[PDB]
Formats: sequence, structure tokens, C-alpha cells
Amino acid sequence: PITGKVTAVIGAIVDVHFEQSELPAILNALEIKTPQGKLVLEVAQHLGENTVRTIAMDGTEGLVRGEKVLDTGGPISVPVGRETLGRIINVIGEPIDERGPIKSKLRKPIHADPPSFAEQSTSAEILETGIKVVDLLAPYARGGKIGLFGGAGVGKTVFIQELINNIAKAHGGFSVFTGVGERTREGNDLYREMKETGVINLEGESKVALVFGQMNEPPGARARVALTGLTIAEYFRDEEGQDVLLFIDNIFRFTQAGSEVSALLGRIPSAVGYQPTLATDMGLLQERITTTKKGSVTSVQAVYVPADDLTDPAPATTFAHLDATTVLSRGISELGIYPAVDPLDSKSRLLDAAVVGQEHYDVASKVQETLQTYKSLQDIIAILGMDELSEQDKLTVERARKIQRFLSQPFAVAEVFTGIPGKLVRLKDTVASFKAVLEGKYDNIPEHAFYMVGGIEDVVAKAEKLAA
Amino acid sequence: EVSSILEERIKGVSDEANLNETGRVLAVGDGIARVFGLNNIQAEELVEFSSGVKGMALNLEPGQVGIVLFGSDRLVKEGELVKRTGNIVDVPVGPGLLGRVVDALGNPIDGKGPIDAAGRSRAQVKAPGILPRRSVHEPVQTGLKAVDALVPIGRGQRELIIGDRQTGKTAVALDTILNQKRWNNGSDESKKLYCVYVAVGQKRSTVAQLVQTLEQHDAMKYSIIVAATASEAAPLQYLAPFTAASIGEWFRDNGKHALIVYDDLSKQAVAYRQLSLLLRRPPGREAYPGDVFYLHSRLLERAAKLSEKEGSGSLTALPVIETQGGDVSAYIPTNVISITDGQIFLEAELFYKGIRPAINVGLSVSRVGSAAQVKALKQVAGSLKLFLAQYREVAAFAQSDLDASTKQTLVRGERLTQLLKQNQYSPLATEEQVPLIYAGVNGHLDGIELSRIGEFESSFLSYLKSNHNELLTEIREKGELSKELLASLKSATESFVAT
Amino acid sequence: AKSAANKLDWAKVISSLRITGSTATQLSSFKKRNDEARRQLLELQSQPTEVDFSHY
Amino acid sequence: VRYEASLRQLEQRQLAKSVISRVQSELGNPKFQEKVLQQSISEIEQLLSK
Repeated sequence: PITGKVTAVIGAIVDVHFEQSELPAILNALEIKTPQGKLVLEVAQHLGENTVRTIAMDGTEGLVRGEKVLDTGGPISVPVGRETLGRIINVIGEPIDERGPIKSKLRKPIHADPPSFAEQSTSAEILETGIKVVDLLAPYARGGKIGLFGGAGVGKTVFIQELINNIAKAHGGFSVFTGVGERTREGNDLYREMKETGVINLEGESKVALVFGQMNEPPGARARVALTGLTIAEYFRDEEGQDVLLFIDNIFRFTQAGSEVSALLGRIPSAVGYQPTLATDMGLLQERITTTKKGSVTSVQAVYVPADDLTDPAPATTFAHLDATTVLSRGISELGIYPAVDPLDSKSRLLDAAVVGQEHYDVASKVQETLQTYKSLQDIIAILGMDELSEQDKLTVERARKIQRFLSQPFAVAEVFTGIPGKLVRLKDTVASFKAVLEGKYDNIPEHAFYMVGGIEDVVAKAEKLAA
Repeated sequence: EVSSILEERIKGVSDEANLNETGRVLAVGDGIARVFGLNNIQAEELVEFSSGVKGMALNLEPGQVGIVLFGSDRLVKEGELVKRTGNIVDVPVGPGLLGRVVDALGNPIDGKGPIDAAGRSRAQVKAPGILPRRSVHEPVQTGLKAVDALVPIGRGQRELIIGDRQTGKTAVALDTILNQKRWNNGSDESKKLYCVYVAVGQKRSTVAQLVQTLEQHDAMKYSIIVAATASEAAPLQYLAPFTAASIGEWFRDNGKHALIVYDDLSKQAVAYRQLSLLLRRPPGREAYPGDVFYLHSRLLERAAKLSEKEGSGSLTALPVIETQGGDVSAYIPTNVISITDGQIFLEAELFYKGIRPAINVGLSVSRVGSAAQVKALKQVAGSLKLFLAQYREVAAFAQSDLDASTKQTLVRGERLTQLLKQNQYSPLATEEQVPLIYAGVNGHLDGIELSRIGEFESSFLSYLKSNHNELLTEIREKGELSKELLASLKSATESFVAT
Repeated sequence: AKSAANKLDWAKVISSLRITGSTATQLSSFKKRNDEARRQLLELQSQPTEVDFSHY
Repeated sequence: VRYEASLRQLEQRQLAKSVISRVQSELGNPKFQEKVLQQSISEIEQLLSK
């Protein structure tokens, strides 16, 4: 056997001395018997002569040196199946929703390798979203990273609730929402709402699976929660060919967590207080988001600022890998736009013309252009007077204000919030609707008739009713 | 059954000889296996592990030999044998790597065929002598109206490609790849530049897409994708341009050239940085290695135009840096600026303002390399560079007089600025640059309005390619601007302004 | 079929103008449009019965 | 088609544990004594030719 007694506890960095000629491998999971259960510590270096140096994942309240250790022989393995959907699971894969033990099918290590060069996104293609705004100005792809911007309460919670609904309708797909630096008090509030709104049902099958980052637990476990979720998504992807959505909260706490563990391992943190392994830690996580031969994960990550700037090492490295931005703004949410997306900072580089179609590109560029001309003229027009308008100008004022209102689409999930039963609007209906406003066939139609409506079909009704 | 044939391979290998020197892994950690032993070993020699993880001898110490693991710490553990492989890093070279998507061992990650190759050459090789070179006088055309005017590049010279992230940094280059569709296709060997493209530190999806981009434009078969992936360790993100270069040295020394497309040298510097701070190599200037200077120059000084004392090729060396949000007075791009002559920058301004190529002339300093320009283009690109130096100075007037400054090279300015905007994935041959540009130079786009620029340019190109096909031929194949143009090609231009 | 439904419908509104009452034109118009529109989206989705067994 | 494409890869997986099962079979049978000796006489022959 490979067993060894604990011989140090500097920090939460536990050095365990093993029997002569037998020692673990790096990235192994060690199990330590205690009056607290177990501590699952993950080996990150050998010191040699059958000694190791590990990191902690479960908290450390004090440890008697002379405790027995058991080497499992490989990395910590988290459950997979449709028996884990709708249950909050910690880093080692155990319930923290307190509905007590949960069933499982297979267990699979949280470290897996990027898929082959055969099983890649060799072609960008469009993943349809229930939100018309998304589908125009930054349409979603398959094996894509789409980086959400802004904080929490900025329109954040509703954007996330909608997506979980869309995917399921769209294919029959699932989600796993991971939160890193999720506050334990707030996560309860969210879980209670998610249950009410039908994105967590209490059957064995649900939509979204929840994986949460407990800040009262070590830094190693903040960093590894991300990989715990990635693994459940990947099973669905590999063996049932389901398309999934893996959400992250703070990618800020991913970086903070990861640095603390380097610092603890002695690897020099210089270059703006960030770890040297920054590029590769990302590279591993994000190359496991790809299209294979059956399934394709697709990912919404959230960027949250690290010292009131974006020039710092952690944003830049996140950004490089990105392919779209969706830019939720609190100001825009206060004006009662759902989605809260800022329609001039929503961008995609998969908005080419042979990926998205030649037509979809034309509609979308005019939409940007119309609002861009509108906002700039309005600056000095407001002040000087709105009787200083030209014939050219007031066609633009007309088109822009009517488009802006039209952006507000209730969602089924935010039915309570917005006040209207939700809509879902798909790739055909985004082009057709926004196209018509451009040819000004719906400029004889009030603005209270573009409020809380979806694509072209829906808005026919409103024009009649306003008058009635 | 596939298994019998595979099982059978493993059986042939079963009977192994004496290990030349046997290290033992004392400990492992920092990605640096601390391998005891290997008493007599060459410095930085490649090694393999009996695990099947290869590394090489990065630290050489009196009683110990640190190995940089290329492979993982998962599969390495203490005790394990570390077999002398005996070679210092060498690379498979010559053709057979064409159509191939490859890594730093020069082995395929497309998975198409085996790499077969005619011989191997060292990955560290040093620069050619002073006299075994000659100056450049041979045009890198790139297929760009704009960039071939401002600074076309010498065949053999390093010139910094810089400019911001995704500003058409990945995009604009496929134009150059498609330019070899004119030249590398053709039997003449001083027009062969094999398309030694690289992907240091780019994600698997991006790389995956990139291959089929080159298959779609069908330049792929004469190109290479000397890739590296941001998921896996520093030695790949280190050895990949050197690998690429050795490929280029083979062609280069045979009289064929390599078009060597060094993307992304910023990843390499980051890998370098990272490996310093991993292995406790002390944080230099701005916490970036001390020797990242020596790393970029060691690679880029390889580049020359050879005379005829070593062959006739060249290493057409394109040091692509991709800047993270500007900051060009950082240590990595200041060093690179000095190591290179002139420069090329594309802008987060212009590109997202909807003018692409996004170039600014100031941040693209003309120096040595526009002497390699062929006459016809040079005659009107010289004029252009002045007129745009004016457009700049004339734009920057607010600290109108209605004169030669404030209207004329405002107009001629705006006009040529719009003319130059190019939708990508198009080669433009050398006779489809100058007659257009020439028209702005005589101010025959001054009648033309900011719409009509391409209606002009395109209807002019059609009217040219019906009645002046011979003149187009003389412009690209004499490479000259001749008296017969200064008549009929100018007469063409003048006739076409109205009609 | 459908095209007749919508053109005569919109026409009768500008006719209600020539008289008095025109406020239950708006309910007549809404009803007829809506269910025409419900059958129209089904008709364009249309595919006859199908599964493949010689392409797979 | 999704399972059929899984099934190609899957075939190697079913076979793999079968290789493993034969190793356990080897180490239980006196293939454990006798083949360990076979290597040994090849090793003598190899070591001699140096």
C-alpha cells in the first residue's frame, strides 16, 4: 500500500511522508481520516524520498501530525448522468443543497484533456437563442466563448435565466451554471427562484445543474469548481450528443484562486500580482469548449473587473480567447430594457457573411448604423431644438426610437418581472423583423406597439390594438 | 483487425538495447523533473522517459540534470528512468511537411499520413556570415494595394508586424498566403516561397478553422501550420519558430525561399516570462525575462537574403507581434523594434471604424525594404506617401484657408483613403494596384465622389482588362512604368473619369 | 385564400369611416387575421410523413 | 448515427479491459514465473553482445 503519515502543515499545504519506494503521482487525490470526515487534498509537487506537497480542497481547522493517509491513485472524480440535474454539488461532487445523498451513474476525473484535433469546431455555425437582440448583434456559435460584461444586478440575473430555457426548447439540452466566489447567502436566494421558475424542477431531470464556489473553503477548490462543472457537460456532450451551456460567474475569482495556490507553491507572483501560469490555466479550460462528433458545449463567462480597469493581466488573457462580447448595462436595465444589452457594445467576430449569411450581415450593419447616427445627432439636437431636424435626420429619429423599444422582449422566466408572458424569437424572425423597420413599413406603428414584443409575427397584433 | 497490426508493432519494439546513460527522476515539480545522474550528457540534448514523456536537458548541474518536461507531471513520477536519446533537438526538414499541420517535433496533429522527410537539421542554428549575404532587391508582394505601396518587404528581411488584437491581425495575412497563388505556383524558384505559416499559442478551434480556411482558398497544399496550443506547456511555445526556421533554412539553402509567417511571438514571450517565474529565473525588465531579447534576435538574425555562396533563397521573415491593447513602450515590443527595421501596424481605431486594412503611416515607418519595390508601383507610392503625409497634416489643422493644404490633399486624401479599403481574402496582382493608386496621384479621383471610388475603380479595371490587357502585362511583367503608359494608361484614366 | 382575407379586411376599415361605428371593426379584423396567421405558419412548416432507411 | 459513431471508438474500449483481464490472468498463472525467466535469458544474450 501507499500510505504515509502527515509530517507538516505549513499553511493548508500538507506534506505527507510515504513508505519506502511508493509515493503518489502529481494531480492525485489523497484522503485523510479525521474527526471531520475526510480532507481531499490534491498533490501538486513531489518533494521526493517518498514525500509529497499537496493543496487543500476541504477546509483545515487543525490537523494532528501522525494521521494516516490513503492514495486513491488518480484525480478526484465527480458524478455524471441525468441524476445530478437540479442539485447543488461541491468540488468533490457531494451535495451541498442538503437534499441528502444523490444517485449517480458513472464518475469521471475532473482533469480531462482537450479533445483531439479531429473532434473540433472546424466550422463556425449559429446556435439559435430565444433573444432576437443576441441573434442580431452578437449571434451565438457552437464551441464558442461569448464574454458577458458588467456585474450582478445590471440585468445579469434575467439574461442568465432566459438562456437555460432556450437551449432546452432548441434541442433538449441542459446547462450547468457555475459560480466562483458565489456568496453562500445569495446562492440560496437564486436556488429558491430557479426552483420556482422551472429551470430547476425537483425531478431527476431538470435543465440547469448548479455547481458553487464556497469562499469559506480553500483557494484550490475555487479554481477546481470550474472543472467539476465542465465534466458534467462533457458527458452529455460525448455520450448523448446534447448541447449544453456552461455559465461562469466571476472569472475574477478563478484568477484570484489560482494565484493564491501558486503563491503557496512558491512560484513567483510578479506582473501585477497574477500568476505566471495564467495563459495555460485558461488554455485548458477553454479548449475543452468545442464541437465533437455528437455534442457541442457553448459557454457564457462573465468578466468582472480586477482593480477598476481592463488593462490588467487577468482581463487581457480572458479576452484573447474570446470571440463575442455581450455587454449588459445597468443604466439600460433602469430604462426597462430586457435584455439590458448595450446595442453598440454587443459584438461578434463570427458576424462575417458566410457564417451568418450575406442577408443577416446586411440587416445587422444597418441596425448598428441607425442607432449610431441617432445617438450622435441627439446630443446637440436636444439642446438646440428638435425643430432643427432635416428630412434625412427625422427618418433616422423615427427608425431608431422604434427599434429601441422593440428590443424589449419579455421572457417567460421574467414573466413576473416584465409583466407580460415571454416570447421566443429565432434566427428567421430576428432578420425579418429588424429588416422591416429599415424599409420603414413599420414607422406608421407606435412605440407602445414595439414595447414587449418579439419578431415580425407578434408585432402585427399591437398596431391594431393601440388604435383600439 | 486493427488491434493485431498494432499489437504486432509493440512486439517488434519488445527487445531493447543498453541505455547510453540512465538518469533517475529524484523529484519532479515546477514542470522541471529534477533528474539525478546523466553524468556525461550533451547540453540541452533531448531525452525520453521510459514512461513515454520526452523532455530535454534545460538545466545542467554537477550532480543533477534538470529536465524540462514537454509532457506532463501526471505521467512522470519519482524513480523513473530517463533514457539518453542522444540527439540535440533537430527537426525533420524539406518537403513532405507541405499540406501538414504540425507541432514543434514536426510531427502531424492533422493526422494525415506519416511525416516523411528528407533528413533532419538542428533547431538551434546560428546566423549566416556578413559576406555570404546581399541586399534585397526582390519584392515581397502581399496582395494589398495599401501595404505594397507604403512598405513592401524585402525578400530576406525582418520587419516588425505589430498593431493591435484582432484588428485583422489573423485575417489580413491570408492575403499574403493567396499572393503565393500568383508566385509559388509557377516553376521559377525565386518566385517560390513555401508557405511556412505558424500558430504559436492559438486555441484548437481557431487552429481547426484556420486549416480549412487555407483549403477553401486552396493555398493549403503548399503551406504548413507550425502550430502550438495555449493548453499545453512552454517548450512547444518556444521551439516552434526555430522548427519553422530550420524548415525555412532547408528551402533557403536550396535556392527556394520560405514565406515564414511567425504568429504569435507575444505568446512566446509570455511563455518565456512564465517559465522564468516557474523555475525562479529572476524577474528582469518589467518582470519579463532578461534573455527574451536574445530569444527574439537569435531567431530573426537567421533571416537574410543569401548571395550565391550558400544558395539563392531567403527567409522572408514576418515577426508577428500581437499587442494586448497597445503599449508599445513595453520591453517586449521596444526590443523587437530595434531588432527589426521598419514596421506595419493595424488599428483598433480604423478596423472597427470600418476601414480595413487599418494601417496608420506614422506607426509604419518606411526605411530599408521599399527599395525591393518594383518600379511601376514605387513611382506612384512615393507620391502617395507624401500626399498622405499631407492628408495627415491637413486632417490635423484646427490649430480652412481653402488652399493646397486644406482642400486639395483633404479631397485626394479622403479619396485614396476610401480607395484602399479592401475586403479581404483577395490577392491583388501588381498591375491592379498602381493604375488605381496612379489615378489618385493625378487626382483623377477628385471628380469621383466618396461613394463612386470603387464604381470608378472596378469599371476602370474592366475597361482596362479589355483594351489595355497588354499594358497591364507590361506594368506587372516589365515591373515598370514606361512612356507608353504615360500616354495610353494616363489617357485611359482621363477618358474613364466621366464615362 | 389567405390574401383575400387580409386585403378585404383592411379595406372595410376605411369604409367604416364613411358611416358611424368603426370600433368593432377592430375586433372583427383582429380575429380573422390571427387564426389565418396560425394556420399560415403551420402550412409553411409542412412536411409529409418521412423517415429514411436507405440514406442511413 | 450518434451511437453508431460512438460505437466505433467504443469497440476499442470494450477490447481494452479484455487486455487488462489477460494481464490479471498472466500474473495468476505461472506465466508470472516462466516468462520473467524468458526475458532473463534474452537479457543475458543482449548484455553479452555489447
